[PDB]
Amino acid sequence: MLKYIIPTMMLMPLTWLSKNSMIWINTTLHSLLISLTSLLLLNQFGDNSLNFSLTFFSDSLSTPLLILTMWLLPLMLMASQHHLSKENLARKKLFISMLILLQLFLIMTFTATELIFFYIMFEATLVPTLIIITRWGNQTERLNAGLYFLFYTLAGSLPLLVALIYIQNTMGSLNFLILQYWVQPMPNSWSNTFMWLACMMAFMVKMPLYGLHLWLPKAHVEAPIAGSMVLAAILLKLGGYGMMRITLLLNPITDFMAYPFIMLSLWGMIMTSSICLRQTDLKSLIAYSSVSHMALVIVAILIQTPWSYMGATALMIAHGLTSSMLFCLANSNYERVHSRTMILARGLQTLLPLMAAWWLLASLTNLALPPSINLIGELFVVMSTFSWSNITIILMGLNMVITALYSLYMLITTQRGKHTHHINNILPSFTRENALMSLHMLPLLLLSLNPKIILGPLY
Amino acid sequence: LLDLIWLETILPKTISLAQMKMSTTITSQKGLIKLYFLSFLITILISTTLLNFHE
Amino acid sequence: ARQWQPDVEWAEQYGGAVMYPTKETAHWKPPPWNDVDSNLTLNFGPQ
Amino acid sequence: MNPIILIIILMTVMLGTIIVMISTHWLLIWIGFEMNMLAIIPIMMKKHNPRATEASTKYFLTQSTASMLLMMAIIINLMFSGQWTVMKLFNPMASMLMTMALAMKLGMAPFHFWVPEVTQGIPLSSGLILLTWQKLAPMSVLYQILPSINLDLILTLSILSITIGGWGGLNQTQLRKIMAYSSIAHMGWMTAVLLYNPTMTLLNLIIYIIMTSTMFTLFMANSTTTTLSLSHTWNKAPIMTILVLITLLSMGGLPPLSGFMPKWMIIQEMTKNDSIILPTLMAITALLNLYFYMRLTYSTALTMFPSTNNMKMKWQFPTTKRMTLLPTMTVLSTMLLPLTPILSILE
Amino acid sequence: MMTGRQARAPLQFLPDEARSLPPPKLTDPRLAYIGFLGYCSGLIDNAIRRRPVLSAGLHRQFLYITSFVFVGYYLLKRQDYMYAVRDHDMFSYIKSHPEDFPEKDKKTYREVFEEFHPVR
Amino acid sequence: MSLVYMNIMMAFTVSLTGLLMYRSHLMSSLLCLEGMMLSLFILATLMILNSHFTLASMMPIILLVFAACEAALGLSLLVMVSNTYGTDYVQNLNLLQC
Amino acid sequence: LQYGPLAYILGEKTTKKMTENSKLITVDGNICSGKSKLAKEVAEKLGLKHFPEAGIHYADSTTGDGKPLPVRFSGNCSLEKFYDDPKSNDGNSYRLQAWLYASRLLQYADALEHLLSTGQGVVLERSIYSDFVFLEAMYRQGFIRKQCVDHYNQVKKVTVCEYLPPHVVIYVDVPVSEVQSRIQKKGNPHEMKITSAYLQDIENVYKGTFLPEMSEKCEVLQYSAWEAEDAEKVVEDIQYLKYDKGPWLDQDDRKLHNLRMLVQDKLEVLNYTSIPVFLPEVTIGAHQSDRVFQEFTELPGRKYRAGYNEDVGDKWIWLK
Amino acid sequence: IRWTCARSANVYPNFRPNTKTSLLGALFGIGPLIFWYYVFKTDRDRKEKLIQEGKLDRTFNISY
Amino acid sequence: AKTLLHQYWDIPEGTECHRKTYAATSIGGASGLVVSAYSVALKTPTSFLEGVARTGRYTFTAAAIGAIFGLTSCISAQVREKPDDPLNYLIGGCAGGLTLGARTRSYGIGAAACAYMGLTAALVKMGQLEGWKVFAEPKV
Amino acid sequence: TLRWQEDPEPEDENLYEKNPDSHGYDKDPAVDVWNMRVVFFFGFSIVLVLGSTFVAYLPDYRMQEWARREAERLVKYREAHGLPLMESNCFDPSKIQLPED
Amino acid sequence: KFYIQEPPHGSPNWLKVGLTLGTSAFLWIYLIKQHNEDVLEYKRRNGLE
Ligand SMILES: CCCCCCCCCCCCCCCCCC(=O)OC[C@H](COP(=O)([O-])OCC[N+](C)(C)C)OC(=O)CCCCCCCCCCCCCCCCC
Ligand SMILES: CCCCCCCCCCCCCCCCCC(=O)OC[C@H](COP(=O)([O-])OCC[N+](C)(C)C)OC(=O)CCCCCCCCCCCCCCCCC
Ligand SMILES: Nc1ncnc2c1ncn2[C@@H]1O[C@H](COP(=O)(O)O)[C@@H](O)[C@H]1O
Repeated sequence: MLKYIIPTMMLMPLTWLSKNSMIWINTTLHSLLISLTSLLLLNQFGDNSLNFSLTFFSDSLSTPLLILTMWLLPLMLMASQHHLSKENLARKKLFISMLILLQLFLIMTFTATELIFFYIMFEATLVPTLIIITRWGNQTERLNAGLYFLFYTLAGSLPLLVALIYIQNTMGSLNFLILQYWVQPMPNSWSNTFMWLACMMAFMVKMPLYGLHLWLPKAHVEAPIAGSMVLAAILLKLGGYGMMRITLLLNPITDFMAYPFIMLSLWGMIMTSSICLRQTDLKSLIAYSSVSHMALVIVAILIQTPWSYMGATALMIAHGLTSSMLFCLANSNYERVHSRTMILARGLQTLLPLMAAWWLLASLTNLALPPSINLIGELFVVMSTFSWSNITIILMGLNMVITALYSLYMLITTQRGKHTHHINNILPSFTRENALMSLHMLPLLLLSLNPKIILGPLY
Repeated sequence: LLDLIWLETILPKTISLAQMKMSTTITSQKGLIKLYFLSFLITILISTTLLNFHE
Repeated sequence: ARQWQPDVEWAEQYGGAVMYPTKETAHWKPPPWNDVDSNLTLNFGPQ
Repeated sequence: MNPIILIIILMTVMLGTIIVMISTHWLLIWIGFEMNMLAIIPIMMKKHNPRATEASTKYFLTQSTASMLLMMAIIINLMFSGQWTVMKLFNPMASMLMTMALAMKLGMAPFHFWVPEVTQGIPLSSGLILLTWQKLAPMSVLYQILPSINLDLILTLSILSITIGGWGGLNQTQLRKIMAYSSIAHMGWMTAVLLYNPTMTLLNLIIYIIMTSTMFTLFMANSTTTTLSLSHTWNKAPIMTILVLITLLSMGGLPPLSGFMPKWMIIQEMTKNDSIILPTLMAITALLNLYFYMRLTYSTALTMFPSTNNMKMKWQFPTTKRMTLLPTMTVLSTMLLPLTPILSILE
Repeated sequence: MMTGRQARAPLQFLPDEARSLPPPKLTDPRLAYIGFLGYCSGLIDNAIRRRPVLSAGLHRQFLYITSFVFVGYYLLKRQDYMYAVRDHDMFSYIKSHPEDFPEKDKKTYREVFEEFHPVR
Repeated sequence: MSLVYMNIMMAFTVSLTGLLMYRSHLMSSLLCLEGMMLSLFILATLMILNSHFTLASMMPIILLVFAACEAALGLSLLVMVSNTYGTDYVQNLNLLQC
Repeated sequence: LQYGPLAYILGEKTTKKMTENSKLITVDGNICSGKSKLAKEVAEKLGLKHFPEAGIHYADSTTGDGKPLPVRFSGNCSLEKFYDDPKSNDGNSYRLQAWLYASRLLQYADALEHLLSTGQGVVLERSIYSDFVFLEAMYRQGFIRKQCVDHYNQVKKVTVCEYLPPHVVIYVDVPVSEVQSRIQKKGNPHEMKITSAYLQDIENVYKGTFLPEMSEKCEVLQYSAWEAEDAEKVVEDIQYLKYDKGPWLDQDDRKLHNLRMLVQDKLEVLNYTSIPVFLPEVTIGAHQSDRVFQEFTELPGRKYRAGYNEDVGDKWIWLK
Repeated sequence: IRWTCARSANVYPNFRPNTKTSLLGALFGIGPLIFWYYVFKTDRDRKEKLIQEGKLDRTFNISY
Repeated sequence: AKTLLHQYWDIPEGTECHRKTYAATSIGGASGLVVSAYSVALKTPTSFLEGVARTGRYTFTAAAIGAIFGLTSCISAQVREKPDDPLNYLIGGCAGGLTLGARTRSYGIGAAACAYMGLTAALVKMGQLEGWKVFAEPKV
Repeated sequence: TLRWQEDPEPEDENLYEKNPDSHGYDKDPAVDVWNMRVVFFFGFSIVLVLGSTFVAYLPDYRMQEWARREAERLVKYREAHGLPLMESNCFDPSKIQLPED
Repeated sequence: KFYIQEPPHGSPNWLKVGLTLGTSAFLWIYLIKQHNEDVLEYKRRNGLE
């Protein structure tokens, strides 16, 4: 994986040695070159993963996440290049350096063969997001957003690391190419129960699980939108990678223990859909929708069937793209009106038609319109959860009503109706904004034609 | 009722107020050295007699 | 509109003697900034 | 203070520490400890202030009590053993008295009632000399007598030290009391692993010394002893805010910084002995330490506090102070993780 | 815990057995990382004293790089010497005591019993 | 062991409880400290004289010597308080609390 | 740099260099006492030299090109707008006074460094021990409030305890009517607004509380306005004084070495000027502070240290 | 802005846990969770005891 | 104090009531004396009578905590007839939490104490069952 | 008496007045044109269409088409010799040591 | 002549930079000589030439 890490660490001086007016152009161009270069990871076989070296490997699972990450960096760079025009040049380079370091830690996270390495850089990712959230926000509560985001996640994983070290004393190696053959069944005891809890709770917090989701809306209604997109789209996927790398070792005790987690996830996804039905802020509504989607992903990986794994990976990637572009929509609205209220700016279809079209496409892809990959993943998870038990479909069915009901309503009061009379600073569409929106939207439609590249490690 | 109060109460706020009270009670010392050496004496007496650490 | 910045109320919230003013630490003044805080009458008598 | 007399005093305290390091006799150990005491005493009284006199009186009384307990432990060991070699002790009560003496000398809880006032009443360089150089000789003595150390006593003192240090650091605005309680927490983290692998104790001591010296050098460079002045440092220089942010992130225990290097491997030498709940509890109290560290970082660097109009004058003069090896110690305190196996040089 | 090995002959950075080991090459990645650490330290000196960061004091940067590389090379030599000592004592004790560490007959999968738990 | 050993060590811990419980005067605590050292010296000298250890006979007196080398320091740590406060009461020594 | 503990170990004693000439002199009085040349008179025939009085832009003159800086970079205050409306809401008067006080601290530090380095007496004007009287006038017109005076007393208390009073202090006694007529014939239109109570309170606090503390720690000679133009009588009073008053005799080589170590580091001197006592008159907004700091960064000769600027004509920076 | 601040940010600071609030939170927080847990539990034991004895028709169920 | 805990664990659980209750009461009394001695050490009582009143208050509170905890564990294990079940200890922990809330005159403190030392009692019970060690002896 | 003297809060800067041809990148028109050309060339013309051509003609992902062909052989074997299509035993039932019951 | 005074760091001290260059060259030469001594002593100590 040295053919992508070295470009990132070599682009680091490029954003440090660039001129006073060509930082954005050079960084965007070279990040797009890295994004094209990243397509070589798809040399996948039906039996063996592409094991690059001793400490780097990438199966069919992590490759779409890597492609999403280093396609996501230029979108973040375009989405965060407006409000930082008055910011000092050294701090502009600091922000771009923070984004570059976050990408580097993310790509090193998904390809770490050893689980200790994966943990170490999986919360080396914690420093840049905390710095960006606390420094480049726009409200007072960002200070509180630096606490609840941090002291949740670490409190889930400082047990977990100990458990990982215990496996290093039990199996003798935490390598994932070894542990697929050296894995032993887990007996039923209180010690194995607490080992399962310690190995589960960190990524349960990082999804987030319902009850532990309080850090997600408080860290999204105030972030700079580069931070909002990286948090919603790719930073929540570390929990999914933790599931699909850890659940091999936790069999068969997971089957008769994950009942309250599934109950909490299902009823909390119902609750968060209902909370989306009665929200006043765009950012909080999108964050609670993300909570519902990650609760669905939690159920999908907890029932551990192959169809569920396909649906979980597809839903993860599709939800990441959709939530990132929804946050782009909300950022455009907050840029134009300087507020986050939903009822303030209404009837923008009368003034902005192309943003209305992007709103319509975002809302259609949010409620899993076929044949998009969101519908593919959601349908596969629906069938897998029906295979787990029958009555679950009832607990799905209401949600599939509610996940439509707000998804259009959040559109309608922002786009349809009589426009607000005392608002007159609604500028037309900047080409940068619509270029970013199309760069978000076109891959999401394109992946529907060829879904087999994002269908998990067992397609 | 649930998202804004009770889930916000059970995990983070109870812990924060518990650490608030504990840290208030720990560092309200008056700075007297007679009390400090009395504390050293009762510490030595607890370690020697009650705990029986010379077994 | 712009980024919020701390005002004098936040800075004077951080300006106490202790972080959390309890019932005892009310007369605790902050320390100084520069870290700086009967001759015997004898009678040579007549005798 | 006279420079020649100050140099003689520094040579005396380093000579006392070296005497404790190199001697194979208990009397020479106590002589080196007495020289250490008598040479560090005037370091605190360089400014001739009543606060310095109060701190010196408290330090002298506590270390004198520790020295007398150490002498009684030595005499008990002599009477039950008949020799003077610095090795395992031949009595549990002598082990008790020496452990209490070394805990009093180190400042480990519940004998932590002298470190914050002593650190607060003295200047920054004297605090550096105290909190760095006084944590070498008792660690050497505990390294020598670890066969005879009672397990329950040292583990209870360690967990009490970490909990008390975190709870103390949660409620202090002064920088020096924050340093003292952080030193207690690091002391507990360092002495919890003493009986399992003393190389981990030495490694954590080295990293703690490097980080604490880095922070005290930054405080000396900014000439700040309060949280508000530390916040006001943003207008004088942004680079100072960057280094205080990265260093105080390093002492929190975050990867990929160097402060995650010792503590994590402490667990690596405590899960091998099947001690599971103790590193979890100490990690939770490390999260408490990280919480007050995070509050301090919010004060100094991540939010720029309002300043005054006088500091413009300070913009016309560069910092002419002598920062002793500041970039090297900052780099060693921040990015020592990829050189983790270098601890094998301490065997 | 290697103190017994450092018991007879003390305060030796590199003993006579350390010369029989292959020294680290100058193209070792760890040495390059330590050189990068020295370069970053020189950059920090150019930053904190209000100097230009990339041109001022090339002699200081070269001195920092050389000193960091020197101490890193010697520390890496001590590290690999200690690890070789660890493995050699390992193999010596595992030759020395075969009664307390017997052999294992690795069975095939055609006869070892395993319990299959269905996922449904 | 014996009897005089018991008496001397009990004198040591009696003087320790005297030092560890103050009575509002620094120099009285210094006297108790020198009493603890007196018990230490007496115990060490008696232990040597019982065990015929000739060459260790330097250690008691030197121990004694070093004690004076700190005890005067305690006296040197008294008048400085008397150079700031009128008296030397320890309950007046509570300035270091903020 | 140039001096340190190694130099004192090497043998650099400051008491070797101070002969009978090394007398620290400051001349202070009313607004237009006529001392403006008189102190300079003591410069031009006693083998001494006299820096001008510490103005708003003295630090801008002693560092950099020597060209005084604009108001936004240094001071952010105006003496003329203070003279027009001294009861302004933004507290421009206190800002001007505080900048003048910091300028006086820097001036006294430079003079003491020159005295302890070359052994030459330096003539000054309105030293740091004689500025607070102006603020007392500022308190007796209703111009500033109680909290700002408390802040000034805190600042002076924490910055003056490390220094020494001068050798002699020269006062020129001018009546209020004479100096008022002099002000009216100055001709500058921005100083036509001085009230009589200003000078009356200046003289009242000058004679009431300043004399019974300055007369013990130093030597003060109360002159008169018509004899202030007589230079020969003043210089004959200077040469035939007994140097026995003040702490100038019980100061050995180590005390003056500590004084020189404190003085020659200017940020050590100016460290306690900006104490974190929060006042509405002095506190500057964070956005404004960042903008002003970035504006001062792009000024020529201020982006880097004093000898590391390629935009001013410095060579061999890569070897420095 | 007053209404949007009163909707979310001004709920906890003027909250006092009494019998009514705690009773409502316990009724609406752990009730449906317990109900769904028990329903899904007994469904799982019924399905498992049907499938181990061969009574559940799984003739064509090969995708899971 | 090494014999109080062992004598607490020397009797089978849920078999006899008053001896286990008095053992837990004695452990609580020792803890109360320790914490009251520390409280009168660092914090000066205004008088001798107020100091011994504080000592008696802490002793009574901790003795009631231990007695009710041991009692509730005893009748819980007797009624459910399950000696190897930590749910009895969780019920006893909530009983102790209600006791702490009653003696301190609070309710939210009572519920938080229910949760906290119920979890602590459960952790003690599976520590006894699974043989966990708080202070593990050195092996490697 | 005004507290913490601060510049007035700046208004929302508008971009279509000083430059009606601006694409929302910066103020210099050449910088805007170059940034627009760079993103529209290296984001759409370079990654989308060439990435689509790459993943359309990707060489037999996970040998899936190969999974047909060998299977197309295998039944062609066992439908010509009377063998069953697939067997209930994944491995050889004669090469397993059954544990005792 | 920009600055009003002569800054101490406004002139290149040739002795200091010469000593720094000489120390760096000495350290490098000692490093390569030590590496050569180690590598041929390694080939001598095992005979792997
Ligand atoms: C987000 C906040 C909540 C986070 C919750 C996280 C999950 C909860 C449980 C975590 C326990 C700690 C890690 C244990 C890893 C054990 C691995 C293992 O193999 O164990 C077997 C070992 C078994 O012991 P053994 O392996 O040494 O014994 C040898 C084997 N036998 C048993 C056969 C003899 O388990 C243990 O030793 C004890 C495990 C339980 C630990 C209980 C104490 C901690 C309680 C939870 C605290 C959580 C943080 C709270 C504060 C948060 C911040 C405010
Ligand atoms: C991937 C994970 C991270 C996500 C973010 C990724 C960022 C980087 C993106 C890089 C560029 C995009 C890469 C993926 C491209 C996917 C598309 C692709 O190439 O597919 C290959 C597939 C390949 O087809 P195939 O798989 O069948 O071909 C087999 C392969 N060969 C040819 C070798 C045998 O292309 C197509 O399917 C194209 C079909 C023809 C074109 C469409 C015709 C119909 C158009 C619509 C007509 C109207 C219909 C009715 C409409 C009604 C109203 C709605
Ligand atoms: N602290 C101060 N407050 C008010 N005015 C001052 C202060 N310091 C100096 N001045 C003025 O500075 C001038 C001194 O210059 P000169 O007239 O040459 O003596 C007079 O106008 C004084 O009133």
